[PDB]
Amino acid sequence: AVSLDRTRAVFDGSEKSMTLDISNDNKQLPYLAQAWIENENQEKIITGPVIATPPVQRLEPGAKSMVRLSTTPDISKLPQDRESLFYFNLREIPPRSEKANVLQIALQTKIKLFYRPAAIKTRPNEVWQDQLILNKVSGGYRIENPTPYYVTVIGLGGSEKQAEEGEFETVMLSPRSEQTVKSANYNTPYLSYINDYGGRPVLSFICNGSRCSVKK
Amino acid sequence: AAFHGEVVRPACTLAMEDAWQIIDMGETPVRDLQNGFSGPERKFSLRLRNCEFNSQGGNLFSDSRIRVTFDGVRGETPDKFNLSGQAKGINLQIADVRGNIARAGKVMPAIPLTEEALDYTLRIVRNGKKLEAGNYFAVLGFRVDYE
Ligand SMILES: O=C(O)[C@H](Cc1ccccc1)n1c(SO)c(C2CC2)c(Cc2cccc3ccccc23)cc1=O
Ligand SMILES: [Co+2]
Repeated sequence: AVSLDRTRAVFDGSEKSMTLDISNDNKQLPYLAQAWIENENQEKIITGPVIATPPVQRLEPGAKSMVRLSTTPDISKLPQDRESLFYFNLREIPPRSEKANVLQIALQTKIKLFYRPAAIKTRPNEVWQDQLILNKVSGGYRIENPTPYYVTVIGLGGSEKQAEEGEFETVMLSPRSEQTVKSANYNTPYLSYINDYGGRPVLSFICNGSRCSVKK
Repeated sequence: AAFHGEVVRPACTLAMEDAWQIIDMGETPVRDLQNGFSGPERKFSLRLRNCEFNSQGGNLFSDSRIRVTFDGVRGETPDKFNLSGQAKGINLQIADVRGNIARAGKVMPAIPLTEEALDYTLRIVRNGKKLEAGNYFAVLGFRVDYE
């Protein structure tokens, strides 16, 4: 019943808070919306350095509301030259029916929450994902992410269509890291990633021997 | 419009046929259970709306852009969920459209779909304890993790 207005959140570290809109899309019955944050290991945090308020709220049928994300003074202990990962969680509590022999389903939405320090603040539509490097290795590619940001890779194929629709196990690269993925060899690799807005652009790569970088 | 403010993919809202998001499981299936079978199957459909779930070549679930998990208290075995209420001797089992059985807290495998809908099938099973009919039930979490 209860829904969230985005599939990832970016927290701009130049500010102290932001809000996410939520909705009870069920027009018949009230639902409760519980909110909380988890760290990079999906372990629940409560006192900081990011908090979600209110932790619980009743949404009347069809009601629209918000959840606010705020930082605490301990946010300054996070690195200021790369993103830190959190997860934002929105779990509903459906109205209890006292109906005999029923299974009731309660949706939980869990999205990535990227804390993005002021020193790496981005402009609308800025692309850093074109800095990815692909290295051919046995059975696949070692992908390098030299950037300060998390990068979520959702496709890799020999054409734009294969990047968009081919079978590929999503992988997310931490800032300044590398990860090997299983893959066939592609003469001109195309790679798809998910951007801040939930869109899925495709990048075209050219290879020199085993190393591949985005077509200039 | 060439010029406009930021527009983002919303998270999916879950919709069921029943306003309470409940599936009626039926009377405790004692006679089936004693014969050594599971009780009758009950289908339920979770429609995932507002998130442009389908794309030209696939959809968020099949392509692993979302990952889904059934959350609950595990029953007698990994393949089973515990039930609350007065009944005894029973657990719940959930399966996807290819017969993959959900395990509490374990992500469901990504498969191609057969509808904006995810379709599951539940059934009541034995849990090893003495069967005692009565009412039962459970609240299960359906957790959608966004890539
Ligand atoms: O006991 C219950 O079944 C209900 C659940 C419920 C409530 C509204 C719509 C659908 C389901 N419940 C619930 S759900 O167990 C709670 C929240 C879990 C704590 C509260 C307390 C509560 C409700 C709404 C807003 C609140 C704000 C601050 C503190 C408590 C709040 C009162 C409460 O009655
Ligand atoms: Co536009």
